[PDB]
Amino acid sequence: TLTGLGLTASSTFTTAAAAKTMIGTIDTALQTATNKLASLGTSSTGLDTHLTFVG
Amino acid sequence: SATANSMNAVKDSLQRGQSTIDVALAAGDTITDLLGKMKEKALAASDTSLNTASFNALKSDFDSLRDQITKAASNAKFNGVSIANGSTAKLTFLANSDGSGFTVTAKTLTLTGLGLTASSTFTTAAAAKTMIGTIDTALQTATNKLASLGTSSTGLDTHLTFVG
Amino acid sequence: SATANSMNAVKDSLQRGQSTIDVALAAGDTITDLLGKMKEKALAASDTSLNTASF
Amino acid sequence: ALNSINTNSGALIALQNLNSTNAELTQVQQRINTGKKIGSAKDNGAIWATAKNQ
Amino acid sequence: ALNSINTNSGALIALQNLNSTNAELTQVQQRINTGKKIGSAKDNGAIWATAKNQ
Amino acid sequence: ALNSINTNSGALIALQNLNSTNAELTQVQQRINTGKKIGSAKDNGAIWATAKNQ
Amino acid sequence: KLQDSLDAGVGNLVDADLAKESAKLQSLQTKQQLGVQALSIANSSSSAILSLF
Amino acid sequence: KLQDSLDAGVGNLVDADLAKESAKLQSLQTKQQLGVQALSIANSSSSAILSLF
Repeated sequence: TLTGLGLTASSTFTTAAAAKTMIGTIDTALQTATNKLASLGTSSTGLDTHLTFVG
Repeated sequence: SATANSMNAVKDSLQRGQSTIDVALAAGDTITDLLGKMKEKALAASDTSLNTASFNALKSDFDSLRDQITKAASNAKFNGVSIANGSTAKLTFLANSDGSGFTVTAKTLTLTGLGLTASSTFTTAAAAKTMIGTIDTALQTATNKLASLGTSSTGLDTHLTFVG
Repeated sequence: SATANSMNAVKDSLQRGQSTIDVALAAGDTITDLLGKMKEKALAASDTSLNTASF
Repeated sequence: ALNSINTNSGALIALQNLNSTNAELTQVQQRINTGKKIGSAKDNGAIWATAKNQ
Repeated sequence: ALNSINTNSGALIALQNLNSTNAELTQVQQRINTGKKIGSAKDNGAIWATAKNQ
Repeated sequence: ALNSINTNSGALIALQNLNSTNAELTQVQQRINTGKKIGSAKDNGAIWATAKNQ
Repeated sequence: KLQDSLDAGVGNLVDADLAKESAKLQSLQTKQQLGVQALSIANSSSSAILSLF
Repeated sequence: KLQDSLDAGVGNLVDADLAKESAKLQSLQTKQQLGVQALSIANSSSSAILSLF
């Protein structure tokens, strides 16, 4: 969710300097989001391997 | 005739030994696949051309595969005994009516038995360059342990036929 | 029959030898191309009409 | 036993090897379909995150 | 003995031979299913460990 | 080996030969495209730098 | 030029080599038919016990 | 090229020759049915004693 990326639901840029800061804010949001999704995929693959073992 | 009847308990013990070794070999296949992926992660991480985000991603994958290795090692038990989790030095299976036993020396597969520690990782590219050799040694000793377990299983099978 | 079975290890030895010679031959192709390039470099360098920086 | 009727362990081992073949076939299909050896986060999380940012 | 009814040695020998037949058949079935003559540590521990590291 | 399903060495050799052919096709396309046999530093660094200074 | 190089780099990271996939596909399909064959031979094992009775 | 040669070497180490195994397969199935016949002929041996009385 937006709070999980460091964004807030109210967030916006009202002027060009605020947009210049928002570039870095969005970049950090994308970085942490992709890392969370990668950890999720790794845990899913681990579940698949343990399922084969239990079989 | 009483001797010929006790041969049944002998056969049951040898079959129990082959079953335990089978569960250990399945856990070993899991651990070896994970160790190869961990070696690939440390190899990619050793590169100095990577930026900080890619390095942190490779580090987190290495740590997650470490935890999966220790989990796969602890989960490898057959009816409460195990020959790979390091819970005992040895297991002895019957070989004759007089009680003499076939012996199987345990081969640990837990992280401590591989030489890795439960919290091992790399925080810098030089540490990853060391981790390549560490993971390679771990994979080598793991495969040797699994091969010795396989020979023990085949020997139990041949003795089962002779007992029959 | 025991001889007939040991022939398998013989076959594995000869196959390992072929694979070793194949890796050697691939590196040899690389080395030969490098040697031809260096011969052209020395050949062009031998010319006395070149200035300093070209040499 | 060895001539048991209740149990057929050889069928068990055969089914396990069959399931492994099916899994390899499925992942080769996914690669032909997407054109990507890392098509998702389940293939290689670190390289996938790197590619998304780039 | 020769004309015993308690014991049947010939059936014992025939059973051992049939068991060896089924063991050979199971090994060949595994070799066709997996496509590998060394599919596991059991088949040959030394060659198996070598191939795994390679 | 000879009749293995897991491994197809001949396909590997054919793929290597085809990839070499595609590499030669790429460098010919660049020569047709730019009109230079040294269109970049990669083609020949020494002659390229000499031509640039000249 | 930098945009082109970044696209080429993403392709280097995550693009499959289809020519390899073709041969792996045909071999896996042959392995599948052989696996179904072997599993059927495995299923048929118990029937012989009827002959002894 | 080195990766390809290493994979070919692993294939030389572990891979089976399926044609030979096919011939062995048919031979072993025949030998199995012959074994079941011989075992049945062996099991029936005690019947001869009954007719002597």
